[PDB]
Amino acid sequence: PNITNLCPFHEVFNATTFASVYAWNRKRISNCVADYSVIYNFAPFFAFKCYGVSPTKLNDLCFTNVYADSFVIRGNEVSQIAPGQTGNIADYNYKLPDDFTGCVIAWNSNNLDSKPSGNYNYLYRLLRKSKLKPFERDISTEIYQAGNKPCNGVAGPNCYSPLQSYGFRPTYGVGHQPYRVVVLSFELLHAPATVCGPKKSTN
Amino acid sequence: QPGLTQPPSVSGAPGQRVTISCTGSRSNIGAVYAVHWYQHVPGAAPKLLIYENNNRPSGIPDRFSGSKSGTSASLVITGLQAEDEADYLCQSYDRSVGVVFGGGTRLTVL
Amino acid sequence: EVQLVESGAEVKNPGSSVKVSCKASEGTFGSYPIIWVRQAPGQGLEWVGGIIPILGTVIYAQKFQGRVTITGDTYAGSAHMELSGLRSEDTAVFYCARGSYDYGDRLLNYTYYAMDVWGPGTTVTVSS
Ligand SMILES: *[C@@H]1O[C@H](CO)[C@@H](O[C@@H]2O[C@H](CO)[C@@H](O)[C@H](O)[C@H]2NC(C)=O)[C@H](O)[C@H]1NC(C)=O
Ligand SMILES: *[C@@H]1O[C@H](CO)[C@@H](O)[C@H](O)[C@H]1NC(C)=O
Repeated sequence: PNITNLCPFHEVFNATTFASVYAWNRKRISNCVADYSVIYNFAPFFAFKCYGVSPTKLNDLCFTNVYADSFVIRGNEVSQIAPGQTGNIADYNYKLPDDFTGCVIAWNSNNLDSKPSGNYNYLYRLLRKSKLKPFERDISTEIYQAGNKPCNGVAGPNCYSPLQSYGFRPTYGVGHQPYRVVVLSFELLHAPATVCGPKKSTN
Repeated sequence: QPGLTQPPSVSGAPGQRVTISCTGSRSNIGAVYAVHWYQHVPGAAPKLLIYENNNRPSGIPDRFSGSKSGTSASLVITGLQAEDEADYLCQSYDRSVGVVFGGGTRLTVL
Repeated sequence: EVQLVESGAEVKNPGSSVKVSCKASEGTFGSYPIIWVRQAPGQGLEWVGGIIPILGTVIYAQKFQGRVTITGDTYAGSAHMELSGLRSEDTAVFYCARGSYDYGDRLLNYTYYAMDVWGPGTTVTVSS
């Protein structure tokens, strides 16, 4: 009745600065008690889609390791964060595996990530040579080469920085404002689980 | 216009399968290039119907279709209706000069 | 949804120039690049200009090469295009359209595939 390892989630959320999506973080959580109920005490969600495990029973269902990812993406691209869904932000920056498991929180932050002149502190990948194998990151910025001539180590005609910045401003309408997205990935194997819900007991 | 010539217009019987042509060179379509089918409302903004020579954009019910063959391509409507009375258009790239557009056929129904 | 607001009609004399915009809703072109096409009276269509606004790499049709220039903003972007030396054979309608693919595999190959959402077009007329 003395719940003590409330898994740290008030920090995976509310961090006040989500990193851009070209280079997403990856926080591994284990060895605590994860009462996901607190998650439902933020703003109404543009998307709460759970794919492997039914969402209401998130208390009692147990785990070995959980993985928390977070980034910021243009609104009408939220749907691209779902297994086997092609498109830019899902084939160049964050590729789910089509045997994925876990849930996908996605809420709105229009008040928190715009400036009257316009933010540019979120850059996403726009060019590469081929798509990504699932669950992989490429923070590197090699000046992309398009034409038959080399770029000589810098940008040039038909050789441009693969990263490109968002423009976030308060005047932008719904569907092009920054939605903050977080993805919880699950997995089960032969290891000390120790990831279960809080016992409902009586003193 | 070194464009994509096709016959000017075809009258419309009600509710059938009608085909429309788009003929060009091998040097501007045949080599690797793709054709593209637009629907145009006279006086308004046109609409896409077919891209990548074969695929079918969402929001378009299966009435429309089309394909390519050798040195030409074509489009087809099943179940003709009066709302389809409009301009039709086919476009592609051009090794010769950038992008090339066809005449547009004024599909009419009587 | 995406809407492409654009200015009203233009009336002027031979040899002059006209500048018209392609006002886009909610302002973020967001790497969706813009194609500028003419509607000749009683005739088909002719592509004129093409601009990928974030990268800023711009191409023009050989017929009007050096006769027309295009610019764009892409953040509350309202990409502008102006045609110079208007004459009798230039009175037409102006359309601007997107490409809807916005990533490198086919956006530097841009002018191949498609143009998704178009605009009402604006009439430009020579005086004669
Ligand atoms: C546009 O795409 C085409 C093909 O989709 C590119 O043309 C060929 O690309 C292959 C790729 O390996 C090359 O081996 C060929 O030499 C290219 N040319 C031809 C005639 O086949 C073309 O490079 C692309 N354009 C840009 C600007 O990247
Ligand atoms: C985030 O944490 C700070 C510090 O406690 C708090 O002031 C703020 O209210 C939290 N965010 C929300 C949405 O409650």
